[PDB]
Amino acid sequence: IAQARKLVEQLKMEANIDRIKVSKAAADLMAYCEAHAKEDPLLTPVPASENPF
Amino acid sequence: QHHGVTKCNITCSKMTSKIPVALLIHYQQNQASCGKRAIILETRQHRLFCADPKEQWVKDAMQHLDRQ
Amino acid sequence: DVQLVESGGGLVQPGGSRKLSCSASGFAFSSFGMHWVRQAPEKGLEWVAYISSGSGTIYYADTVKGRFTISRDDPKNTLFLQMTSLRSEDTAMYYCVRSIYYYGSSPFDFWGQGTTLTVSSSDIVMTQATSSVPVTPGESVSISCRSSKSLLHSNGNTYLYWFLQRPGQSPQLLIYRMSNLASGVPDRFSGSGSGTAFTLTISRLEAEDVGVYYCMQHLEYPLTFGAGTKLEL
Amino acid sequence: DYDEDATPCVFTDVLNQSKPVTLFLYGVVFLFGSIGNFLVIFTITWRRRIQCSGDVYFINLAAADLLFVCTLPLWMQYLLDHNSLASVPCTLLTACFYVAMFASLCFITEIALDRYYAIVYMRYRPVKQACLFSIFWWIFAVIIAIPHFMVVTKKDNQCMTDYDYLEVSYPIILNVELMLGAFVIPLSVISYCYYRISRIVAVSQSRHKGRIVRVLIAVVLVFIIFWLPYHLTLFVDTLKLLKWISSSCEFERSLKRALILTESLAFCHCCLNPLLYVFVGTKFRQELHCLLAE
Amino acid sequence: DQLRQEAEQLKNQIRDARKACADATLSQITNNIDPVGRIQMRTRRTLRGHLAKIYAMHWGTDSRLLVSASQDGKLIIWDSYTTNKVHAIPLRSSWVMTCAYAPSGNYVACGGLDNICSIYNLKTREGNVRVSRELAGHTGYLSCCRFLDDNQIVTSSGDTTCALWDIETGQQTTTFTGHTGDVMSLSLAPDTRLFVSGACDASAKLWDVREGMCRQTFTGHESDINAICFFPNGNAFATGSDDATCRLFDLRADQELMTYSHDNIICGITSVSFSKSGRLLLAGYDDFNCNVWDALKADRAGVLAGHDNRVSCLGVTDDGMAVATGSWDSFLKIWN
Amino acid sequence: TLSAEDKAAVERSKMIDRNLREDGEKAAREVKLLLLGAGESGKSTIVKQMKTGIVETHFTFKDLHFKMFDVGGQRSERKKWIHCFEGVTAIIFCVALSDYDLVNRMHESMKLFDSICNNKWFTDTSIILFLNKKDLFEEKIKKSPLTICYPEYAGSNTYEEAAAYIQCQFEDLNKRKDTKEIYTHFTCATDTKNVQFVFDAVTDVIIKNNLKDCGLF
Repeated sequence: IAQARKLVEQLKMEANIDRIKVSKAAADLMAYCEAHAKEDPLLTPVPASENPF
Repeated sequence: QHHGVTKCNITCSKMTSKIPVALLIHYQQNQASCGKRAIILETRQHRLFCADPKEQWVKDAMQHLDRQ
Repeated sequence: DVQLVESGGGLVQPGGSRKLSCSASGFAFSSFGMHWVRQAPEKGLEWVAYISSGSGTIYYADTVKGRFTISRDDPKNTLFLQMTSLRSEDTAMYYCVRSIYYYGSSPFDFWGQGTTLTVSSSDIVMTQATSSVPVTPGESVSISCRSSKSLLHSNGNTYLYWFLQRPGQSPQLLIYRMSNLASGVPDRFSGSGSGTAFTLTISRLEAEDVGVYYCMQHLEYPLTFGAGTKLEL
Repeated sequence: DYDEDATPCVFTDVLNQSKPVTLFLYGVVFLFGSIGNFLVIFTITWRRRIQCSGDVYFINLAAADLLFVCTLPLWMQYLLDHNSLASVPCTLLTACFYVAMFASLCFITEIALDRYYAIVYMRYRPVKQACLFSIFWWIFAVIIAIPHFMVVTKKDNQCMTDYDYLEVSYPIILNVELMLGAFVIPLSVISYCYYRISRIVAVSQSRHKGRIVRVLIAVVLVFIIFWLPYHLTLFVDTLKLLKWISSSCEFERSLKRALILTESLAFCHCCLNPLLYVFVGTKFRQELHCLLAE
Repeated sequence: DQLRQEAEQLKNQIRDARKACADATLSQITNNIDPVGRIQMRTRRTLRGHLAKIYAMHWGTDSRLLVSASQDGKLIIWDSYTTNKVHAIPLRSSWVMTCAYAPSGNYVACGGLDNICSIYNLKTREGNVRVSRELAGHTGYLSCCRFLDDNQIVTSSGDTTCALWDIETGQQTTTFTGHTGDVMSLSLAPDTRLFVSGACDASAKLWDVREGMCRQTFTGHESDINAICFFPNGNAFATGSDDATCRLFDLRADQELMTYSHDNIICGITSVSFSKSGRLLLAGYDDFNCNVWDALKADRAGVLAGHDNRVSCLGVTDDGMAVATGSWDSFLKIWN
Repeated sequence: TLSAEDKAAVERSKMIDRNLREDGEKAAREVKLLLLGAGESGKSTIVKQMKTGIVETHFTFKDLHFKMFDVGGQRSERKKWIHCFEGVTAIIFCVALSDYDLVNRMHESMKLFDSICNNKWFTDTSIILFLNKKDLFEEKIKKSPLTICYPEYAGSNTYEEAAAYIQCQFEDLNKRKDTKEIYTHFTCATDTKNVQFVFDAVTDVIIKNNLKDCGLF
């Protein structure tokens, strides 16, 4: 019985939050991904000197 | 190839010296299936001796082989 | 904790035989490539012989090859060095040194007390800089040590070590592979330098740190120590 | 008037005695190998479609034995004084010949290794990884037989190996190679693996353990009995080639007779070989019982 | 009861609120982005040491060592660069589902069906590794222990309770209960203040480590979730499920963005891991092969088919220099 | 090229790699026995025959070492962790005979059997059934038929044919009679003979595995 009260309290606490638009939440994420594409050895295959394998 | 098939009947290890050609009535070449391409010649009394193909004497042998 | 104690010693007859024994209590003796090191009573250290883990590999110093032998008694945790045809230059104090080799491991972690042996009456040479540096507590010290071969291996870590033999004690590791720190020493020590040129920097020195510092390399056997720099006040 | 000390000793007698027995052995080994490998390849491929590792090895061993025995009719149709005709290209023939023989031997080794790992360690192998190992063993067979077929040239009548244009001591290296990749290493590894798995399975108080150790003993004995004289003959032949303990032409012709006879026996081993591994298995005995009609 | 219909009306409010912000698909805005292309990774190493199925692995903090755990009862600390085996730790119980390597390099945690993920102390004076402590108190089965630091360790469980332990005192501090499933994965945020958990409720949740209350709840999967990794930025996280799809949730957008699905794919997901930049979304599928994913374009760019059994664990180095897709055939393969 | 001191590190790897193999061999010597059963069905009665989460039972019998895995305490989703046991030599079951009137819970057990026999992971592992508690079963069958939970049965009320029939009824759920073999022993308080069956069954299945690996069978 009280577990239902705990559950509804958890949903009520989680509901009161600010959710930004997916436009901004995707633009900043893709901007971060483009700003680190120069430091990711998996996108661009690094030449065999820096590669330690 | 493998030893089960061998077609050479020679064992030339040491080669003989100069021999009178008229004594050597006949000679034959050898089956060069084990490397040692040589000539196996027979004497008057039919004893078989190995020899190198440098000796041009067998050449002269052929004409008296043809003439006789 | 970790404990290494030896036996034997005293005075012997030249040319004889002597099995020096090193005990071991307090660690996994089965997986420690142990060493032995000479210390003549008036000069620096010199490597005797190295034994690997599980006895899978044996080395010797060039001057002692074919005269000694190392045997491991793993079930009873005891390391034996058998000496035969001991000459007048073979008298010294002997330490048995544990050492474990993997990635990030620190060889020469803990050194035994050592035992004395008094008989009766090419390779990388690690040159030091001096024999004494007059210092006072509080200031900095910059010991230097050149070499005779490029210690910077292809994998990119120079196999040069450092030690500290405080008077009437046994030397313990301070710096391994020229940059790292031994677990149990203050971070005031700091190695640096390039290949064939290495430097130790004792920052803010105090007392009880006045022992001899022995520059050592470990690239290829025979690993060779240095003459040491005995600083005083 | 005079003679010399060293004279050639002809081989017409020993060759003319040995041709009937080698022809008969080639024929019977071709027949038995065909009728005992065309069956094994059908039963373990057409239906189950290569279900396991062991199957991949049995298939490739059977293929090696089949190529080995399919080289034999060309050889027996060639050695009947067919030099003016039937000029088969000997380079390709001895290439396929030796790679099939060494593939059979190394695949016997691989079957022993797989029976070792899958029993004492439970380290079972994937079927695709088994195929990769099979390709590796085929490549190893090519590179282990490359001393033999790369030197056998082609004159007008026969095909031959030249010992006067290349190293005189090279045939010794060849002969030791033939007794190394075929006998010493394979017998050692199969004996060690089968002894280990036999000592392991001997702990089981069950009664069904008797079968496997017997067939392992059987294959070891078959590998021993059908290979031991021939390589020992090669051993004493190498002894002749190093001139350690040698004799005159009588020992040479007796050695040649024993060499051809025990090589024929060694070649006879590979027709009985498929019966040792696959057809002892009940899962294939009932499969042949059901699929004999087709 | 009234609380039940109140819970559904709250769920309707949450759904309407998150529908009010989904005004642009991630693929819609990134449609005009040049694709990654094809990623031809090759198996740089192979350490044919283990004998049983491998269930987990954690890369070192220094991007060289990696600890790998297997059902044979021994988790072994590899040296990926030189194929060596730094350590070999025989477990008390051979059942292991997880292993972690501390961000200081001197601690290894591992657990399984024994309800205890023990803490091993590697860099010790005594020479040999040993059980530093035996963290016990769970009632299900642990599935992912991860190290916050050398003192705090978060652990998943099969009894619906993620726990934050405290090594030096042994007994835990908080208990992140609230979803009634079977937590099969955890994921620390890069700033280590927040962590997400994936249970068999098909509902990943974002928990606040310091506070101890579920900050956010994410839904969109139908079957269970057993693989989660944070985006390197720390505001997104991709979940792997048995649905044959991977979904990328966002923390600030509070909802699903992409569904890395494939009609040809019918097999589950065992482990997921981003790349250093985040563009590549690697994932360990159940059809014996891995599969990369362009995490802003939703289409694959290569297959790491090099295993014979299902790949059950992944890990991407902090340098981004390598991945290593450990599988059930006892072989890890460090791709690059 | 070669390394320098790191070759000794490679030796360390080899020095534990060899030890790994000598533990792997020892692992092949041990016999795994997954133990299932209904809620306190017969698990305690079968573990007491011979010496938190999983409670592994190590014991040896006639130069063979057994491990037993009481996985009943894992109160969680079984299919999430059941794949860890793909490789266990034998799933030693234990279902009580006397539990045939409360909640027909044997049919619940049949569902459990249906989950484990038709399971994708255990497509080659034998199932040594153990229908224990014979005495109380005989008491409850001398005063009640089997039709109380399974109406389709139309035989008699004697012990032997009904016990053999329900054994066959369990065996009929196999659907893969060739690759595996569902054993069964009706044993309760049978002293060492119960263990003897266990040793016999595991030796049999180990021999079958070896015969399948070599290809004989």
